[PDB]
Amino acid sequence: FPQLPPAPDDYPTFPDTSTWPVVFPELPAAPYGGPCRPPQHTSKAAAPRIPADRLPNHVAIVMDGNGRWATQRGLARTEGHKMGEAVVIDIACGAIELGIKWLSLYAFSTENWKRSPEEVRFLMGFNRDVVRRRRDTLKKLGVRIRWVGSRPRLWRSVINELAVAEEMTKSNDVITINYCVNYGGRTEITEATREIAREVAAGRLNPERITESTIARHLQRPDIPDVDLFLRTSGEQRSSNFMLWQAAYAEYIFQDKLWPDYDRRDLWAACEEYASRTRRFGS
Amino acid sequence: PQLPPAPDDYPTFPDTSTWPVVFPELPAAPYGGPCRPPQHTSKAAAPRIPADRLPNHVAIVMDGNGRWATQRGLARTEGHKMGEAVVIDIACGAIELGIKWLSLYAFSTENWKRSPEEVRFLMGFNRDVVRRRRDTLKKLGVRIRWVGSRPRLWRSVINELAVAEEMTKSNDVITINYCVNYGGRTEITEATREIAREVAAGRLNPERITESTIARHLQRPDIPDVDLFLRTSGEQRSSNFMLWQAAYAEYIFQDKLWPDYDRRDLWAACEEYASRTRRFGSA
Ligand SMILES: C=C(C)CCOP(=O)(O)OP(=O)(O)O
Ligand SMILES: [Cl-]
Repeated sequence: FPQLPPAPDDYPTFPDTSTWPVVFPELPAAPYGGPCRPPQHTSKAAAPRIPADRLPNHVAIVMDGNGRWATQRGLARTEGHKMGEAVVIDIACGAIELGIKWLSLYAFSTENWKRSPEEVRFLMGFNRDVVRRRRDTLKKLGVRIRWVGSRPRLWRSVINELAVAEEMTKSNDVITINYCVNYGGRTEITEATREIAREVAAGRLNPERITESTIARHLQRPDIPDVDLFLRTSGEQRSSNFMLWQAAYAEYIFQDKLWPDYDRRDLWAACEEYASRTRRFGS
Repeated sequence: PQLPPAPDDYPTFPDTSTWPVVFPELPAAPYGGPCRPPQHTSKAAAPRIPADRLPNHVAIVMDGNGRWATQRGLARTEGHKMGEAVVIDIACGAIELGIKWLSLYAFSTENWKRSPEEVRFLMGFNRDVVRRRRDTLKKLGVRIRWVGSRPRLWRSVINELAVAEEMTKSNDVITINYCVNYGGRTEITEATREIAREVAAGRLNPERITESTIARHLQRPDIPDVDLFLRTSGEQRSSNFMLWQAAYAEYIFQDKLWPDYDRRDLWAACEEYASRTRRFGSA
């Protein structure tokens, strides 16, 4: 009954946004290893008690509003993105405290190449750096993290940092984070169709035996479960090609606040709302 | 691009004092062809929304029929009976507003999980509705056709729609995708299968499959992207509807139950759409 209890009062907190990048606190040693308890929120709030059967198994988040948050303050959009890093880690910590098993984060879409070259170059380098900067912490929290996305145009440096993070965390099981970079739902489905086509060309698949499960089995990360709860910040109400196959049956909750203002309490509030609702027939 | 407001003398719809709802006889157009649709009972006129802010394609999940009836001490089938006039009313309103494409979720692949008594009713009802209404739909310049999956669907339903399709194939006021036994994943799977057969026959190189290849092999490849995705009853799910096509759609979730719905609600949803900013990855 799956939440971590309220942390010890003196347990380290996160995030302190008075420095950039944010300092992830040193955590107390654990007597016999295993994953470390994540730092509690600055507010010292505790995760709501929700039965495991009523939790969303898989939460997907479109982390929207970074640039707007910056423009609103008369700053360059890339400054908003910088604040979003601490929020990603805060949300990871809060997902663990709540007992969420799967988290997918929309870091960069196949359509975001439409943004300015300066912004694209920044996001590519930033995602590379964030992964290197945070994967040791993620590992110690028992996070299993890996890349989900498409190869063309994506900086090899980003793929490489996530590949190391993936190898480092492949045996972890507290939570899995799908770090989606150069991700597009239609493209991922297209890539599965291509893999299916190759299998058929090789004679290893009869076209007449292709089902929905065949597609699922040939997606890039076939272990990703259906999305239960699809969250988006900034007041936008669209899925924007995120987890397209996997979120076919997801419930959507749209939260108005901008990603840099978001925190784990906001994740919990959406999960509570999801959990509280009478589950309708056929769901 | 709206029709100008109808004269106060022009016939109205729906008149719910009998069942099924009788569609009124209309006067003749100026040389031309399609009849001007009957105005709403309230005689309300469509809002003036410019072409560049209007949705080209609206998708509607018609939800809440059964709960409407339950609420009133009525068998669920009575709610479906009341929703039938609402479909026509929304068709009339779509034409008034200038919507070019309308997709309606008449029956999902998940709906096989309902009671056999309800499934048998819904099959026979859709059969009869298409038969009863296609002549009117033709006169209004509606191009209507079936979108969906063949296995399990009653042959009579497919046939009535095939007849409606042939009768209205040269109409161009509005296109209605009447989606029966439809599932987004299933539709994509069916495309993948078509592609797999071509690969098996030596006619397609797997390495040449692109997103466009999938689009070209969907059942109805002419259906454009969904701009506005609407669902009634307050439920915030796409439920596998127009899955490929709605990847970048705007979502509007309205609380109204479908038998209570009318064209003014469609227009209100379109006004909300008209001042949302779409980015498609940009900015
Ligand atoms: C996590 C975010 C917000 C980046 C995804 O951009 P999108 O392409 O998915 O979003 P829109 O352009 O439709 O606003
Ligand atoms: Cl329940």
